[PDB]
Amino acid sequence: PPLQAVLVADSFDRRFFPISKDQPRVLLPLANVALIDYTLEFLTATGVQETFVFCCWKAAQIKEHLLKSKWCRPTSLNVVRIITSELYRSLGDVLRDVDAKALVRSDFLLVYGDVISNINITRALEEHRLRRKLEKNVSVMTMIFKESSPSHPTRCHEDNVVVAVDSTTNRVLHFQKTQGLRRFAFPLSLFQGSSDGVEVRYDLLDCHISICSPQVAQLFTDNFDYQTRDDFVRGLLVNEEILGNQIHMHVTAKEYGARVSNLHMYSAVCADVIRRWVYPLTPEANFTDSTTQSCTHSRHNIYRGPEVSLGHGSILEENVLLGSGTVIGSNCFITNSVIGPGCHIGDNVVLDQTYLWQGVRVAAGAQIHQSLLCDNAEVKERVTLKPRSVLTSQVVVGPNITLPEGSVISLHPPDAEEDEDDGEFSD
Amino acid sequence: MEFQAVVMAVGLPVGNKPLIWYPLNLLERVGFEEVIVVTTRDVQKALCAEFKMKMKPDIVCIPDDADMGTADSLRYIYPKLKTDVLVLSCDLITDVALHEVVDLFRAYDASLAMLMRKRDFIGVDSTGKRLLFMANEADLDEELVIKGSILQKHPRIRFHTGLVDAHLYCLKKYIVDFLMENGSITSIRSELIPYLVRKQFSLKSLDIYSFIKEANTLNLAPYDACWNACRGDRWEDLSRSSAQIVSKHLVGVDSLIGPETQIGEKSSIKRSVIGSSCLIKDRVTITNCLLMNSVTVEEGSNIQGSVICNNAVIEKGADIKDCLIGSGQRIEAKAKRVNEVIV
Amino acid sequence: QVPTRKDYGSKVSLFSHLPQYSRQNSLTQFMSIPSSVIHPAMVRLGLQYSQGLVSGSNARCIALLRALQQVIQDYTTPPNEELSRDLVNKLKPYMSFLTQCRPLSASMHNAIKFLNKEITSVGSSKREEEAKSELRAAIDRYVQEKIVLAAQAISRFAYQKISNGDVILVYGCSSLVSRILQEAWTEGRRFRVVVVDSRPWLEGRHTLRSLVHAGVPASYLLIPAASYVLPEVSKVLLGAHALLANGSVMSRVGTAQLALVARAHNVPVLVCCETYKFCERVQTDAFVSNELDDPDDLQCKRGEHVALANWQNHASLRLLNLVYDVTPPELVDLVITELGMIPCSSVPVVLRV
Amino acid sequence: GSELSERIESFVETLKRGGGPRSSEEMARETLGLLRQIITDHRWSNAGELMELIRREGRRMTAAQPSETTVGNMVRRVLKIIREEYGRLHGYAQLQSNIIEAINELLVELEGTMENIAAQALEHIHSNEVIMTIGFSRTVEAFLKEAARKRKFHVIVAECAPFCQGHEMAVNLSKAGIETTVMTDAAIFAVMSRVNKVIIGTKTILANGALRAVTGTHTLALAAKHHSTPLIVCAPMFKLSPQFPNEEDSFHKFVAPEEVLPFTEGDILEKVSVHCPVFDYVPPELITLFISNIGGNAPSYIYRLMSELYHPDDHVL
Repeated sequence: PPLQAVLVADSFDRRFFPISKDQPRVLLPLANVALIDYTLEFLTATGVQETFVFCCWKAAQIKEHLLKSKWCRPTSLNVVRIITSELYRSLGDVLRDVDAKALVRSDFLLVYGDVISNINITRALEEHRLRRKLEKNVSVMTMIFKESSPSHPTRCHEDNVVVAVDSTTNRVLHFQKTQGLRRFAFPLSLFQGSSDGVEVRYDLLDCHISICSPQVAQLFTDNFDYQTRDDFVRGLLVNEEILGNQIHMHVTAKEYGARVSNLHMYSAVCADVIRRWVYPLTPEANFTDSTTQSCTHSRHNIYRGPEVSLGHGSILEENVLLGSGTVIGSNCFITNSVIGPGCHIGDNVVLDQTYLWQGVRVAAGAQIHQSLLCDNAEVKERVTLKPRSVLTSQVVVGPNITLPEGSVISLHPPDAEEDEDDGEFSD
Repeated sequence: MEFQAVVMAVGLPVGNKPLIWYPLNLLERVGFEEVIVVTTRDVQKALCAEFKMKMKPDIVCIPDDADMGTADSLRYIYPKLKTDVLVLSCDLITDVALHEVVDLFRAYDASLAMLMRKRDFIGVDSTGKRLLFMANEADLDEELVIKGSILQKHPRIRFHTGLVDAHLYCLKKYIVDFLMENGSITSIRSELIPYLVRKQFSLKSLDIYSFIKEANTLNLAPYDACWNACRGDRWEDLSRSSAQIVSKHLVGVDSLIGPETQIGEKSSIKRSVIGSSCLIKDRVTITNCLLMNSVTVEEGSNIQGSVICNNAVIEKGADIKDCLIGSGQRIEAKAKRVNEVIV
Repeated sequence: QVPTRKDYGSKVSLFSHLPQYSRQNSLTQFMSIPSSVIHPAMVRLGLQYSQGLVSGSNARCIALLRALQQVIQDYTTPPNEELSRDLVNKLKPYMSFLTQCRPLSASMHNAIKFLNKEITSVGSSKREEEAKSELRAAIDRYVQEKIVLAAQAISRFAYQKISNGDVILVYGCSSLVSRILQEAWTEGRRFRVVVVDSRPWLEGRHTLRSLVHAGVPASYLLIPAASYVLPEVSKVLLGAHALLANGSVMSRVGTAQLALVARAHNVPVLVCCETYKFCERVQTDAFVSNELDDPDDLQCKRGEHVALANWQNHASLRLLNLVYDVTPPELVDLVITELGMIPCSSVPVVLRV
Repeated sequence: GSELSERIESFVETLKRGGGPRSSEEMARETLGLLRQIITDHRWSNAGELMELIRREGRRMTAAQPSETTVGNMVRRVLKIIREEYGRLHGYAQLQSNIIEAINELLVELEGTMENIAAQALEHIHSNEVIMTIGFSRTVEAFLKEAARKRKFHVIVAECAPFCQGHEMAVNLSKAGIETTVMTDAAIFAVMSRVNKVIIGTKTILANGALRAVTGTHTLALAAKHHSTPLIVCAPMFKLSPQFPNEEDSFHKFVAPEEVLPFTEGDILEKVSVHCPVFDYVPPELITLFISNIGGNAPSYIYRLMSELYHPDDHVL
C-alpha cells in the first residue's frame, strides 16, 4: 500500500511568541529555508508520497509560501492538501478529523510540524508491519526514537524524556517527562506484567516521529479526551487493563530527528545542521531547487551563498551560512552565524553564535552574541546583546545602547519585554 | 593472602551427602585454608561435633548466643576478622567457579560484590556489572523510585525480577568497620547491601558489582528443591549408590545412598534420593522422594513427593502419599493424602 | 603454575613469532583465588591490566609502581634469607605474570629494570622494615622526579614555543600532550586544536574530553582523513609511548603515518616525551616488538554487517592490530624533553649518559 | 514525454541522497540509459539543440552531486558522440539512428570493462607476493580473484576508518581462498616496507592524472612514493572526468559527521566541530600505472584520452 503521512504545521507549544506575530511558527527560516521543507525532504527520503499537512493558525501564510514548494511542483512525488481548517488547536481534533474523512488508508506515519531528520523509517516501518500483521492489530503504535546522551544540547532545560520499555519485543511500558524530578516512579505493574527483563532509558530523544495506524484515529475518536500525543500514550499505558494494545517502541542509532520546540532547540538544531549532522540535508545540497539557495560550500565549514562580497580581513572561523545578497566590511568577525539574505554589515563587528535573518542590518562596531533577529531587524553602532536576546519585526536599536539578556523586543508593548522603538526604552 | 572464608551459616548436612558442609568443601577446593564456621548454640553444642564428623583437616567452629542475625554475628565475630572478609551463607550448593566474582572484584577495586542466579526486584547496569538498585515489594508498595541522579549519570538500566542470589559477598575491611559502628544494621542481605547502594551517590567513591548466574542456587524452605541437586549431585561427585550395598534389581532412577545401609529385597526408587543406614529391606516400592535414616520401612511404600526423616516407622501394612515424617511417628500403617502433611 | 594463554589464532605469516592474546582467557580463570604464590596486589594489577583498564603508558607505570609499593611493604623475607635476592626471585614470576596477561611496554620495562637494580643495590645490613620504608620513599622519589615533576618541566619548555594564531594537531591518550596543551592554554595562549584518532581502540576521545572540558576549541577527525587537515596545521604534536636507541621514535599505530604525511605537507613535527620511558633496544624495522592485542575487537559495526562475522571460519582471513609504528629519525624534527628542545637524531647522546 | 521527466527525477533523487546505485559502472549504465531516453524521446531542429538540452541536463546532474562526476563524463562523452556525428555527416535527420548505435557501441564496450582488466592481472602479480589495497573497489576484487586462479599470493586490505568499506573485500577474498589479511589504516606505513605494489581503487580520474580516491588513499600513495613501490590504479577509462583539481574545493563528499564521532557522546558536541571527508586527493606525480581497458598507462598518458574522449570545449559543461 502507499505510505501516507498526516502532518500538522502548528505545533501547539506556542512558545515562539512574539516571533509568532509576523510569520507563523512552522514557516520559520532556520538556515534560510523552511523547516517544513526539511520535514518534507525527510518524508520524501523515507519515501512517503501522500502527505496531509495541516495548519489552523495562520494557514494563509503557509499556503502562500508552500505553493512554490519543493514538493508543490507538478513533477513532485508528494501530493499535499493544506486543509485550511481553523477549528482545532489540539492535535486530538485533527486526528479525529483524519478519522472524519477516512484520509489515512492504513499504516500511516504522523509527524509534528518541524522535525529535523534524515531517518529511513523503512526499517521501523517494516518491523511495525511485521508485528502488526503477523500479530493482527495487537499493535496500535510503534514509537521510533534516537539514542543520545542527556548532557547534549539537544535536551534543553525544558524537555527531556524517560521511558520504561520491554527488551523482548521492545514494547513501551511507560513514558514520562522529567521537568525537575530528582527521583522517578515506576509501578511493579511493569513486572507483574512479565518476569523476563524490563529496561528503563533516559537516552532517547523527543524524536516525535511516531509511526501509528489509523486505529490511532479510532483510539482518539472513541475517547474525546486526548489533546496531545503524550495524552494518548499515557492514557493507553494506564488503560492496559483492557483494550490497550500497547506501543512497540524502537530506537535508531545513526540518525538525527528532533522536533524543534523552543528558541534554544532552534539554536541547537540550526547550529548542528550547519555542521552537516543530518547530511543529506544541508543548503549547499540546495535540496529545494529554489534559486537563491545556491550555497557554495567552501573551506572549513564556511558556507557562502553567491555574491557575498565578503569584507577585507573579515575572518570567519567556522559554520557561517552567509546567505545570498549579503555584504560585509573590514574586520567583521563572524562565527557560528546564520547570515540570511539582505544583510548589510559594518566594521569591527563580532556576531558569535548569532542567528540573523532576511532584511536584517547592522552598522559598524556593533558587537553581538548568542543573538537572534528577523525581517529588517536593525541594530546600529556599538550596541550589544546577550543570550536569547530576540528582536524581530523590524525593531531598531539606537547607538551606544547596550542591552540586557532577555531583551525580547517586538511590535507590541504587552507581550514583549519592550516595544517597537528606535532607541532602547520608550515604545 | 587477602581474604578469610568466613561463613555466615547457622543451622544437618542431610542426605547421602554432607550438604551444609559443601560451601566449605568447595571453597576449600580453591585455596582458603581458613574457614570460620559459626555454629548453633541457642541450646547446646549440637553443631561442632557434627563437624568433627567430617573430613576436612582445616575447619573451625564458632559458638554463639540466642539470636544472631547476619550483620549481627558479623559485628560479633568482627575482632578476629583481620583482612578483606569473604562472607557466605548456609546453603551454597552451587557449582559457580567463584573465580568470576572475585575476578570482577579484584579488577575494579570493588567495595562489595555478590552473585545472582536465575520479591526483590533489582536494577542492573547496561554492562551488567555495576548494579544500580535492589529492593523487594515488601520495602515499598509499588513505586520503583530511582533517584534521577544515577539515570543522569548511568544512562541505561536493565531490570531483574528473575533472580536467585546466593548471599555470597566478597567485602572490604573498611565496610566491615562501617558496619561495626552501625549497631542498628542487623542483617546484610535485607538492610546492609541496599543501604550501601543507596549511599553509592551523595575515584574514591564506592562500588557494587553484581553477577547473573545460570548454574545453581541456594536452598530454602522447600528442600525437595535440592532434589534437583540430588539428581545433579552425582555429577558434582565426578571426582568430588555412589557406595552402598546395592540391589541392582530394585528401581534405581537417579538414586543416592551411603554405605552400610538398608539392603534387602523387593524395593524400588524412582527419580529421587534415599537415606543411609536405616531400616528399609522388606517388600517395598518407590516413593519418588527422599528420606532420612532411622525410619523403619516395610510393606510397599506407595508414597510420592514427601520426606521420611528420623523419628518415623512403618511395617506390614504401610502406605502413604506426600505426608512428611517429622517427629512423633511410631507408625506401621497410615494411608496418607498427597496434600500438606508432616506426620 | 602459570600457563601461557593461547596465541589467538594465526597471525600474518610474517607475524607468526610475536604473540596475539585475547581477553576472555582471563588467566585467573584457573588459579587459586586466595592469591598464594601470586602476589595479591600483583594479580589485582594484572587482572585489571589485561582486560584493558589501564592504557596510558605513563599511567600504566604509575599503577605498576603503586602495586609494587604495596608488594614491597607487605613483603617479608624468609628466615635470614637476603632480601635483594629472594625478593627479586619472588618478583620474576610476578613480572612473568604481568607479561602473560599483557605485553610489557618500554615504560614499564625501564621501571622494573630500575627496581631490580635498586633492590639489588641496598646492602645486606638491611634492617628489614627500614629497608622497605627506604624503598617506598625511593620509589615515590622516582615517580615524582621522572613523571610528576617532568610534566611540569616539559610544559615550562614547551609553552614558549606555541604561539598565538596557530592550530595544533594531536594524537591519542598521551597524558603528556593533554597536560602541555592544558597548561600552555591556562598561561593565556589562544589557539584552535585538532585531534586525530585511529580505530579500533578509538582513543583521541580521552584528550578530546580533557580539552573541550578545559576551554580550548577543538576539531576531530580520523587518521584516514589526516591528509585533509594538514594544509592548515602549523604544528603536529605527538605523544611517544616509548623512545628507542637509534634516534627513531615509537608510538601508537597512528603516529609515523602522521609524521610522514606531515613531512610531505611540510609542517614541523614536534614530539613530547620524558626520559625514563626511553628503552635501549634498537629498531628501524617494524615487526621487531609490536604486541598484537586481541584482534577480535576490531570487527566493525554497520547496518547489521559485522563484516568479520567469524575471524575464524574464514581460514583465508587473518587479523592484526599493530600497536606501534616507529617514526624514523629524519621526519620528526624537534623532540621536546625535560632536558631541552633537542633535535631527534641526537636523542641517544643526551639519553646514554 | 513527461515519463522521461519522471525517470529523470527518480534518478536525480536516488542520486541526490546517498548510495545509489551502490555500484559505479552501474551508475554509468543507468546514466547512459537515461541519456538514450533523452534522445529517443525528443527531436531537434539542428543537433545544436540536442547538445544544448543534454548540456542543461548534465549541468543539473553534476551540480546536484559534484562528488560523483561519473555521469558528468558520461554526458560529456555523449556530447562528444553528437559532436562527432554532426561533424562527419554534415561536414541531417536519419543520423538519429547513427547516434543510437554509438550509445550501444559505447554501452557494449562498457559491459566488457571489468573482464578486460582481468586479462592484465595474470601478467603483473607473480605468485607469493604481497599486494596492498584500500577499499572494496569492485574492479580490484575482479582483478585479484581473477589472478588468483593460476597463482597464489597475499593481499592485505586496509580499512577506510569511516566505514567497514575495507572489510567486505576481505570476506570476499576469503570466499575466494587467497589467505588475505585485514588491518587498520593507521598501520599502513607500519607494514609499507613489506608491500610490493599497492593495488588501489579509484573514484575519478581528473584531467591532471590526479585521481580523487576513496579516503585513506593519500596516505597510502604517500607511503608508496616514500618506499618507491609502484601504484596500480584499477581505473576503467569511463571513470575519467576532465576536471582539473583547483575549482572551489567542492571536492570531498562530506558525509554524516555521525560516522567518526557518533552522537552518543554527551555535551562535548557543543564546541567540537567535526570533519569527515570520504574522498581525498592524491597528487598525480606519485601515480605509476593506469591499468585500464587498453593496458598500461602513465600519468601524462591520461590527458591523451582526455584529448580524445571529451571535446575540450565543454568542461565548463
